[PDB]
Amino acid sequence: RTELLNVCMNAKHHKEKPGPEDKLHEQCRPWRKNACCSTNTSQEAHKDVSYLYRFNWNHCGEMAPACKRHFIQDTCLYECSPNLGPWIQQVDQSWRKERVLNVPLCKEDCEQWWEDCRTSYTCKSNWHKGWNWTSGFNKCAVGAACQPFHFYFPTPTVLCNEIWTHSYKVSNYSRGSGRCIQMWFDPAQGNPNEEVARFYAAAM
Ligand SMILES: *[C@@H]1O[C@H](CO)[C@@H](O)[C@H](O)[C@H]1NC(C)=O
Ligand SMILES: *[C@@H]1O[C@H](CO)[C@@H](O)[C@H](O)[C@H]1NC(C)=O
Ligand SMILES: *[C@@H]1O[C@H](CO)[C@@H](O)[C@H](O)[C@H]1NC(C)=O
Ligand SMILES: [Ca+2]
Repeated sequence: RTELLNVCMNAKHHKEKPGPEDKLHEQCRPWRKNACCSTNTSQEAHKDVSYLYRFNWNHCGEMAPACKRHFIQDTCLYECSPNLGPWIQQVDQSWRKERVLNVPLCKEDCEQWWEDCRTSYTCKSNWHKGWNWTSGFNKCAVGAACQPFHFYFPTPTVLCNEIWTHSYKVSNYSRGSGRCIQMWFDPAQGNPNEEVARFYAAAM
């Protein structure tokens, strides 16, 4: 555990520095200029490990567009943020890229994600493991009943903390405090997570 600021973990589980965003992640607009989902300077083998065109958000029927928007933000933060270094667990190489633990997600990001997913459906509370991937995309395992989102995630805390097995630990702090990570931002007005990484690098 060395470099914590402006750093990435790639799909081969080596640390790397960020760079200009790649074409696959074009919709991840906040990270266009400085991203861990970056172009490569060498002829590294091309294999997309992104969830953007891989994960089946509609495993229990149509996910409401408002819910999907949060999942896009979530995916973009995980795949592109160069400000998660303080939470990277380097011994764990079992995720598609970095394993992060207890990232202090801003209160608003979590509560509104939970609200906006009220009318969507899912079949499990931990989305990292346990899917049936034989069709190429993930489907619910046999016996895993589709239910309203709040059946499996009864509070915002349960959603944000459990969905990716403690990747997030929702904060009591809110946006603008410099003490929590937000899932999206306007880049022309500045990346607020840079300050947040600095704060926790000094504490962790
Ligand atoms: C660049 O290399 C990385 C690391 O292997 C890989 O994940 C990515 O798919 C490559 N980029 C392209 C252009 O596919
Ligand atoms: C996975 O899905 C396929 C059908 O696409 C099915 O044959 C198989 O039994 C499923 N396995 C589980 C564990 O649900
Ligand atoms: C959250 O809890 C921490 C630790 O107890 C405390 O320092 C801080 O004042 C709290 N922040 C808010 C916004 O409640
Ligand atoms: Ca960021």
